[PDB]
Amino acid sequence: ENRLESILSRFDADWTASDEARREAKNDLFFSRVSQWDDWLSQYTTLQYRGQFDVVRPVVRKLVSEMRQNPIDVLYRPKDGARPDAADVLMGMYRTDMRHNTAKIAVNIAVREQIEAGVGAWRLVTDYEDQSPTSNNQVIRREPIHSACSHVIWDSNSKLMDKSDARHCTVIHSMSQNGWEDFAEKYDLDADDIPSFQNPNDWVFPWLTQDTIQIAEFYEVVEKKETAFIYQDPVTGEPVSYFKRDIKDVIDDLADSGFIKIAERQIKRRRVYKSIITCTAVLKDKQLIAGEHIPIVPVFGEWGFVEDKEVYEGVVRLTKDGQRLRNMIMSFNADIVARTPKKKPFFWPEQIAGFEHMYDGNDDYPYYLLNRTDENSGDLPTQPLAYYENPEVPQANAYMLEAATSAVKEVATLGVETYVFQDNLATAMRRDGEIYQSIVNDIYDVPRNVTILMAEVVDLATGEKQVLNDIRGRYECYTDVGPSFQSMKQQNRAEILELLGKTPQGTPEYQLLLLQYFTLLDGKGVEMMRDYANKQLIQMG
Amino acid sequence: TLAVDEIIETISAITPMAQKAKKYTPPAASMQRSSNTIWMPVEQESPTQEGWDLTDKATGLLELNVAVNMGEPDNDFFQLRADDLRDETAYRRRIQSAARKLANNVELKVANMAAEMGSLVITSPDAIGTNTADAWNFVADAEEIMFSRELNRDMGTSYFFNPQDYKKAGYDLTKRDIFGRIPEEAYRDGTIQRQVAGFDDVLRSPKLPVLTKSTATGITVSGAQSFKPVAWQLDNDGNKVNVDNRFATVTLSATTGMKRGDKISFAGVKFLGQMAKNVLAQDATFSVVRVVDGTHVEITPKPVALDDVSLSPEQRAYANVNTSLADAMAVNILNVKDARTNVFWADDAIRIVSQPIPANHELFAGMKTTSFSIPDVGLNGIFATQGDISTLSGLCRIALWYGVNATRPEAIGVGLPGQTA
Repeated sequence: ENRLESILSRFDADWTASDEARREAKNDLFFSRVSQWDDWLSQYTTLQYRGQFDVVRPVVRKLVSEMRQNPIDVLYRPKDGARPDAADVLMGMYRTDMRHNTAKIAVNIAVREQIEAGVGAWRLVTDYEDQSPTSNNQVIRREPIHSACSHVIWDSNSKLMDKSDARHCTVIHSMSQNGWEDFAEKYDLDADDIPSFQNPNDWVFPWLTQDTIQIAEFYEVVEKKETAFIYQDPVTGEPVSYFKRDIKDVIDDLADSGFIKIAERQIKRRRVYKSIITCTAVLKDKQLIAGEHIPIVPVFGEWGFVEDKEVYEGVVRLTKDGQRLRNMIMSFNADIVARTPKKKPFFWPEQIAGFEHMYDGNDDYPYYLLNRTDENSGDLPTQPLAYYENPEVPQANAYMLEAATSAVKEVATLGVETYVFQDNLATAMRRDGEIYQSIVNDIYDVPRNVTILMAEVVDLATGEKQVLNDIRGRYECYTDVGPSFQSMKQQNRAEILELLGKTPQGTPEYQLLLLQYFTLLDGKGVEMMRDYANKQLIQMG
Repeated sequence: TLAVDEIIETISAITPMAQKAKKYTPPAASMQRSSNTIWMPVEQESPTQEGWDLTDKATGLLELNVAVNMGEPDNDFFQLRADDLRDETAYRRRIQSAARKLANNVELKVANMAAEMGSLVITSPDAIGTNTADAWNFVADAEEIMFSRELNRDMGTSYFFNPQDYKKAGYDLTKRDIFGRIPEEAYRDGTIQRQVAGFDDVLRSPKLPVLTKSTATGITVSGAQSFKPVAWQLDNDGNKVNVDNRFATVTLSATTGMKRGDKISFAGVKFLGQMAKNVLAQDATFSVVRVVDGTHVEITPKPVALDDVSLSPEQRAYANVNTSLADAMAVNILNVKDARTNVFWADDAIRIVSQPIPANHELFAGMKTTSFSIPDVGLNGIFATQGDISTLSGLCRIALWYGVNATRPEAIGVGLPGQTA
């Protein structure tokens, strides 16, 4: 019955369900980032030679560079039957608050983890900004998740690559002592009560230890029918707003402004609640957060289910055996080169007694002298001089090093090209667009376009807080994948250039060239050129 | 042989006492050149005189103090070797179990210090399962003895049961022939209530000690003695050195059978009201903290007498007992049977003074040292590793430095049921 008990039951079920895949992914990360000698006893006792001759890393680097040269980002397009510019405001907001360095860094981190381990992720959080807000004194930012394979535990009963059907998800935060102090200060926790949680990392292969602090955030989704109010907009049309969104703040301020309630309908929607949890207690219970979806976006490589067991893979899992074999063979051969007697003659001491300074290595004599006689045996027995055999790399070592390297090269071919990985990243970006649209409709001031201008219908309560009013005509645009532009001006420039590429040299070519000059940056010369283009475009009507 | 490395967990320990006890971390350089001790003043008490003519009768000022120090580090020094393969996963298992055992040790010494420096003693002549609602009676007796003495309980109060008596209290609740909300909770879960008889935090602790009976008997105060509230005194060189206020050394006829933790009471002396100095009807209880010599002991409530004529008025302002010792008073021993303890305290009485071990310095090269946060208890130690190629081995050491201090022993108590015969 305990809320803590239910949260821990769900978390433990998911943690035990995702055990093999997390271990393999952590193995891939450690193999491809720290070292390929995944061992502790041999390299800490009876120290031998352990080289590291990589053949997999250049492959990983090439894949990362290929996925870096082709950026992908959300692109909102109007729905069918909606106004042709229904996605302009949403696209502008998205390009405003996703142009920052943190968004690009989060996407790059997720992509690299997708290539190496098999899964990555990022998060979409909301903050309050006064200096440069995207809207409503609020900003939406994208934050990275490092080692998502072990730090993000998903609902076990999800069979979708983008995890849209996850009813809950737990994210484990490991932070320094100062990080914990700042986390508690920001979240109104008790900084003196040091928290604990199931440690995600493993820090095996000692690497000293991991002085950290673990807490968890548990997001859950509740889909239910809740009350909505149908009003009569004093300007025009009938707007629909949710009862919970205006429950107390402006439930009478709408009537004061002039809205008259017409009907009351019950509409089914999703809500997301975050809980800060530790292994023994709950800290924040069900803090409602903006949006209809869990704000965590996962990115996958080769993903599937074998027998109700999720399996994901990158490019490193199948090269490990061959790479380890190549490293071992090269270490053995290096041992052979070092600890081996080299080619020198075999003598009896009586053969060179008294002539030892000739064979030391100097070149001061024209020949080598040998003894001929023994007083008891008469003469030195005849036998051709023997020399210690030269060191040799065995045919086994040579053949197997070549075969191991060839096998690694054969298996480290992602595709023929990273098309499938970029398509999985496109799926992740479509989920990102959906989540961002929901959070925008929740916290941002979205104006409506009327064909009679953009109208913002808002009001402020008695506590000086402004309550945003979003009508139910919100999902007017869907999500596609497009090039990553830093601003709507850049997007329009790209569109104009693309159209000009296919337009032949008629009159629309002149039209589009003048448009390109209109939508350019400003200096002095480019200023005069853009002013001339404006004059021409205005004068031709 | 086939083998799997899933651990079969066998221990689940819990730390309420060291979680509730506040952690104090004074500045390290000051402790280093002050010998790891620091003094705190004690809330001031004023004397009062009524009359019109008060010539020459002006008092002085007296403000007492107590000292908090630390002990010696507790370690997990274990050597690393080759041995077998699973040594390297038993390595991480050993680190985790070491941190867990260190937390347990902090708890054990917190509970033992509370149970051995707790001045207030609430005895019962029978067990807790005998009469109805007598677990509530026991908790209420604790609360009432804290209330009558006018002790400070602003930051909170706590009452820890041992599991046997907790189960007996729950049994008392569930045998009630009526189910409301408290009996239903005590039935479905074992919990009696989170707050009982006034205390705002009632728990159970599995690490509470057992206070063995003291065979001492026929012991009387030897010589009339008077103990005076002082703030400092001169050493042989004339330097004024500070005096800790929670300790009095008394001379008895013979200290045969007593030991640190014994609860005694002098025949005739009664508690006071501290602030109002009204005589209570409850006998004053003391706890011995050290047996020095064969005829002396150290008891933690310093018995400042109200009727002591040799005290200055400002010193009498600190009186907590109505009568001094009288060379013949019997020394009754309160603990007469072996019994597991229930322990209550005002939440600010026990603290844990913590200091760092700067082994991360440059002066320690060759060894690798990190900080080591312990969960449960809010403490920090160091984890140090040193590899020795000479035997081609290595050493690992987890060191935690702290000290448990009872600043107000008069606020810590103990509950002893079944003290018959």
